[PDB]
Amino acid sequence: MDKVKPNPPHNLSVINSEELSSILKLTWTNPSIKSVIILKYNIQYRTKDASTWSQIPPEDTASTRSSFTVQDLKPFTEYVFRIRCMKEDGKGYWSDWSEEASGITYEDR
Repeated sequence: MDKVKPNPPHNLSVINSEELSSILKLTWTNPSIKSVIILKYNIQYRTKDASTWSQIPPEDTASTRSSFTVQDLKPFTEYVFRIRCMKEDGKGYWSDWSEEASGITYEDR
């Protein structure tokens, strides 16, 4: 009745590794697909107060991931992530965004 799209890489969480005020582990749940077919992901990051978005390029996230330990984040400040997935090639008629996930890099002191 509508379109064709490889379903959101949903359940996007920013779970922090206890003490690590430099790192958030961004975890998500791939469409449904199992132990084959390469999925390519656009994970864009930035600070809570930024106008436009930065990037985690589809390199790590160029073959079906479901998790990524994001490193080099400013302490105590909220860094926010936005992801969607396409199936192998460039033909990918995008799945409507997984969601926004917003993570605070604990405290420096």
